[PDB]
Amino acid sequence: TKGTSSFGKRRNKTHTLCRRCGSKAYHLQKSTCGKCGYPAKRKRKYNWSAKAKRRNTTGTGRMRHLKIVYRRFRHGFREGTTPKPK
Amino acid sequence: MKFNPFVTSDRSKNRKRHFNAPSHIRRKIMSSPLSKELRQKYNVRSMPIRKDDEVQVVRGHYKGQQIGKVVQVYRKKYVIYIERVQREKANGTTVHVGIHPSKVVITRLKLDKDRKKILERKAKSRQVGKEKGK
Amino acid sequence: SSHKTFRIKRFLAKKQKQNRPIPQWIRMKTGNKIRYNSKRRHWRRTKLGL
Amino acid sequence: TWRRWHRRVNTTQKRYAICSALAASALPALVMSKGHRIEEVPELPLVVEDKV
Amino acid sequence: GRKRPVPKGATYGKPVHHGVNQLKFARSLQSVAEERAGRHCGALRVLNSYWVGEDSTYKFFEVILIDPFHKAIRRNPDTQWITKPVHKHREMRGLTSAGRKSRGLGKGHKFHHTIGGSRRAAWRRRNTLQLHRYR
Amino acid sequence: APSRNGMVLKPHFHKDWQRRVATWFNQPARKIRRRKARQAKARRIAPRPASGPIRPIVRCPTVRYHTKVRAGRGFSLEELRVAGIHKKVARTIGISVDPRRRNKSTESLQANVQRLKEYRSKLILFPRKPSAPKKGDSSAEELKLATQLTGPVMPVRN
Amino acid sequence: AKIKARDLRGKKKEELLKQLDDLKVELSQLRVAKVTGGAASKLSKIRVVRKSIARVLTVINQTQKENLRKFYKGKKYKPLDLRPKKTRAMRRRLNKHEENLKTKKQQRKERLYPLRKYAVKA
RNA sequence: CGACUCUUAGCGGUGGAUCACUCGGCUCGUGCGUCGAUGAAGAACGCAGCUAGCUGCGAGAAUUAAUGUGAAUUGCAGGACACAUUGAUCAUCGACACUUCGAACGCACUUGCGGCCCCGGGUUCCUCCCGGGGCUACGCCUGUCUGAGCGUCGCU
RNA sequence: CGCCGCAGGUGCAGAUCUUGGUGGUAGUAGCAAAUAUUCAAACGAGAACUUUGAAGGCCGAAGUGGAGAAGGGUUCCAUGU
RNA sequence: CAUCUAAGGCUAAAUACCGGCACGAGACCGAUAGUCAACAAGUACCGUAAGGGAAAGUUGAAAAGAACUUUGAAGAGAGAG
RNA sequence: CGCGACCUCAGAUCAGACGUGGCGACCCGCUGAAUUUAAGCAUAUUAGUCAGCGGAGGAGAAGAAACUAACCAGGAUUCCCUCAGUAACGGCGAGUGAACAGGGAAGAGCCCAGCGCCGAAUCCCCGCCCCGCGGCGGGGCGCGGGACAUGUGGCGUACGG
Ligand SMILES: [Mg+2]
Ligand SMILES: [Mg+2]
Ligand SMILES: [Mg+2]
Ligand SMILES: [Mg+2]
Ligand SMILES: [Mg+2]
Ligand SMILES: [Mg+2]
Ligand SMILES: [Mg+2]
Ligand SMILES: [Mg+2]
Ligand SMILES: [Mg+2]
Ligand SMILES: [Mg+2]
Ligand SMILES: [Mg+2]
Ligand SMILES: [Mg+2]
Ligand SMILES: [Mg+2]
Ligand SMILES: [Mg+2]
Ligand SMILES: [Mg+2]
Ligand SMILES: [Mg+2]
Ligand SMILES: [Mg+2]
Ligand SMILES: [Mg+2]
Ligand SMILES: [Mg+2]
Ligand SMILES: [Mg+2]
Ligand SMILES: [Mg+2]
Ligand SMILES: [Mg+2]
Ligand SMILES: [Mg+2]
Ligand SMILES: [Mg+2]
Ligand SMILES: [Mg+2]
Ligand SMILES: [Mg+2]
Ligand SMILES: [Mg+2]
Ligand SMILES: [Mg+2]
Ligand SMILES: [Mg+2]
Ligand SMILES: [Mg+2]
Ligand SMILES: [Mg+2]
Ligand SMILES: [Mg+2]
Ligand SMILES: [Mg+2]
Ligand SMILES: [Mg+2]
Ligand SMILES: [Mg+2]
Ligand SMILES: [Zn+2]
Repeated sequence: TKGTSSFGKRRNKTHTLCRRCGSKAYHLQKSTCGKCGYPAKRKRKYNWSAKAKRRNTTGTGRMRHLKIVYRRFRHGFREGTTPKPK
Repeated sequence: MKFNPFVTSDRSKNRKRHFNAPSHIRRKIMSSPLSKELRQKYNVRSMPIRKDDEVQVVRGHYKGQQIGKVVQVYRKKYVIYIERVQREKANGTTVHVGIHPSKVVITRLKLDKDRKKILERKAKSRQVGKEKGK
Repeated sequence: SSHKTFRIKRFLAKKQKQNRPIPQWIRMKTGNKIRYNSKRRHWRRTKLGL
Repeated sequence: TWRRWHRRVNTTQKRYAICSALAASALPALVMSKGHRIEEVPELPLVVEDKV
Repeated sequence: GRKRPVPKGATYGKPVHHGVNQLKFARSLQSVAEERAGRHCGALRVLNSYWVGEDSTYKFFEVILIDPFHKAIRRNPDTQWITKPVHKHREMRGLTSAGRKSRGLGKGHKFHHTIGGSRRAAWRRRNTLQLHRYR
Repeated sequence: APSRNGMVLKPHFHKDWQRRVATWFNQPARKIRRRKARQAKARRIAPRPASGPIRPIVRCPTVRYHTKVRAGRGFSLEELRVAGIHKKVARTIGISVDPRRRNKSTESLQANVQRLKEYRSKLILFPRKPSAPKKGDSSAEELKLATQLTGPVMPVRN
Repeated sequence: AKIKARDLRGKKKEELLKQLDDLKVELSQLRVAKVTGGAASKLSKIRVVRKSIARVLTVINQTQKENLRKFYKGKKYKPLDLRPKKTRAMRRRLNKHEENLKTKKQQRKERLYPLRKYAVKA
């Protein structure tokens, strides 16, 4: 029966964690993430969902490299030099 | 009034800088005036508060001429703790009462190499200022 | 189930370590504003994502 | 943001208002009615030397 | 020409858009050939191309590519322009000779659609409501 | 629905105009930025005219404006040839050159070359080597008489 | 009783590794005391020893890196981590030499018709 | 007489309106206008003496170094720290370091399995076992080497 | 905050209006599927419900038994509240 | 008769900027408002998934956050401070 | 009946480089509706717009006439004012709709192929030596390799040479 009886039979997972983007949208049977499209080189992203775009845009994560790039830009990306020793 | 276009007069911004100030500029914020004798001995008016210098409270409940030595500079609460400025709580112990450094005057300076250097620098800039405005 | 992968077990390990009360000394910190762990999870009440 | 915040006034009307404002600043009744405490001012069209 | 990619020729809409056959791509076959050469060799820059043959079902074009990082190119002026970052993938932006022919660029009464740089540049300038400070 | 007398109005507001509305709140800032760029450019070309090269005398095309005279793009090659200025040296000494404009009348040609002669007479030429003057100009004429001109060079009047 | 990188830099590689090894042994004993009760003194020494391990390793890595930079100084090809790390785009730029070399035609134009300094009288 | 019920008021509750406050937004303007195979964005997992979250960081893990500053940090504890045989904290940040996925790169993954060259150990150098290190993706340019062709030829 | 001007996101009983709170209903419906509990003692402030012992019963091996797959993810196990 | 010389190429300035870095300002809003988010907010939670998405500010100048006595098993009270 | 030269191809974990992916407010190239309006509706309108795909930079694109004009002629592009709700398009209905001249902001011009002359005058790579590290360059040397006469470089481009 379509209601409570059929709810007991759901025990096989369709989706799983995705090694890219870490979301539980990795369709096991299709081997494709429904949020990022992992086997594709390009990230899945659509302009009809601005709310979804800002959930996973740049700046919502850590920006381990970009925050150092912003710091280094203020001094012209200098390398090979040190402050004058005391 | 203020003419620098890169300095803000916004109240919300100014309070944000004050309450989120790093510790190394909280030291400058927590400055106290020197006594009249000290302002005569060195050509400086104020000085950042120090752990071991002696001050007297001029405002509040603990007003008086008692020269109490500072025992703590608690920069997070923007207060300092003084020797005899303390209160007896319920259980029987005594605890220090935080006092803002702007409400005390430093009677004796805890002097060392760094304090002398800052005192000379402040006095020199003041003498440059008076010789410009003369 | 008893049969599990290493990635799933590592995921459950983090959730186990994360599901614990806040320390008592946190309440005494300056400007705490934290009363209790708002992210506490019970196995029967709220199920994990996976 | 396109609320039409600004208005344009005719140059002749703007010059008119300056003439009226200057003329009123020479009548002690009008300046006193603004509340400017001109009681010991030696002369309401107060002119001082160029040294100032 | 370009057959519209709709299932079973069904273009759900008004009859003016029911066309499936007899439709034409906005860009020439030479521009398509340059695009496929540039996309395959993403490390090279398309310069131009020319016609070398055709039959009923195929057209053949030869595309001139330049390695922007070869020393013979970078040490030579009058060709250093191709090495600049603003010149990567000209064929995907219609900046080659073949690609540009489809944009309606030109001087005079026949090319008013692209005054401003492009069709979209003209369309914006004409459909933008200049709401001044003093109206 | 129309009501009594009035105009038949056709407002062009059927096309989602609110996404493309150009406000002008940056107009005073743009005037300041343009003005500062003019002052910086004038300082960069220190004794040269601030407006730029001298432009020729030009008659407006159509029958509505042919009674009016304005400033063109540059002096024609025919003007430079009969005024004795090389077309590659004119641009270095502050003379605009328009190679694609031709002369149809000797009246306009003679008026423009007389303009070029007057400019060449008014021109102070600093020597390329300040210590060694070759053929530029007398030291007296450039010691203090050399000042930055403002406005158009010999403005075109009617 | 602490360890300073200022006086560590005179030490050779052999005794630097010995000092690192003693710190690692000390930290392993401090972890033993942590799980077997220990004391507040030994618990607070865990961070001090960990910082000392980081200090010794930093001096070791800096000395080796600055020796390799001296070694590859003036050679045609360097390891990628020894090359500059300006920006990916900035590394693709034409160098200062080929941004400044000009054609013989351009050189002849400037030799013959150079921009002059002039003023116009009113 | 009380109970009950209704009205009004005092007091007490329930509730969080109002007002006052505001380290937040929104809007406008300005100067810049900088990511990535030298491994980005993003994700995962870890890192504190007592630490779950936020924050910060990467096995050197709530940070190393350097420079500026100049006596703290602090919830508790511990311990430094002559502040001149150099210095707590904070800030800056140019040295060093930077786990696993990810364009993601040996092959593959809801698992796991290789190959090549070196080094160390059991071996007591020959190749088996163990550990370590460096390599091993696709396309493409210039050059190199090795080649294929009853392709066009020359000598034979 | 008053007065002279200026500018509005400027006045609520309704919209099966939005959000929050609270009543009567109302100590009301109800806590009735699968036969069933009782005695004594212990701990304990407190026992119809915990534990132990004694009875009387039920599942009756296609079990209310002993183990697994999927799924859950620490629910496992001691101690304490 | 007039005008230009296509089917090759480069080029700064004036121009654009609801993403980013760093600032300044406002006749704007003032916690049901203003961004969804003034707070551990794209968080808690929901859905297999694409995706959906909150509520939640205020002791006091200073914790000086009620020592101690007393009833109760405690919650909770009466004094005191 | 093998050895060479060239041509066209192939392999390599060959030596040295380069591309991928992200953000995407602004910009460029395509693809591209319908709700809506027409008081119905099919052309039309919405709209070359939403959604979709690709490609960049601090700006992008455009750009130095196969131009405008018809005048006593102007003179690259881009932006602003105006032309102008106009000329024109349109079940000539609803509706849509530029350009020139004029005034300003800015203003800057140029390079090849081809025709020709010049003993390939040209370029890349690899070593050795010296001067320097800063976006890896200079100077010299090599009967050192390769590219190139199926055309490199200098002069020279309609303003003529
Ligand atoms: Mg169904
Ligand atoms: Mg299935
Ligand atoms: Mg359940
Ligand atoms: Mg239609
Ligand atoms: Mg040439
Ligand atoms: Mg009452
Ligand atoms: Mg009440
Ligand atoms: Mg340090
Ligand atoms: Mg398997
Ligand atoms: Mg053969
Ligand atoms: Mg209202
Ligand atoms: Mg109301
Ligand atoms: Mg109401
Ligand atoms: Mg009403
Ligand atoms: Mg009942
Ligand atoms: Mg019952
Ligand atoms: Mg039975
Ligand atoms: Mg069973
Ligand atoms: Mg149990
Ligand atoms: Mg809100
Ligand atoms: Mg309120
Ligand atoms: Mg209770
Ligand atoms: Mg290789
Ligand atoms: Mg209709
Ligand atoms: Mg209708
Ligand atoms: Mg209809
Ligand atoms: Mg779109
Ligand atoms: Mg790309
Ligand atoms: Mg460009
Ligand atoms: Mg162009
Ligand atoms: Mg031309
Ligand atoms: Mg009109
Ligand atoms: Mg249209
Ligand atoms: Mg101008
Ligand atoms: Mg030639
Ligand atoms: Zn995914």
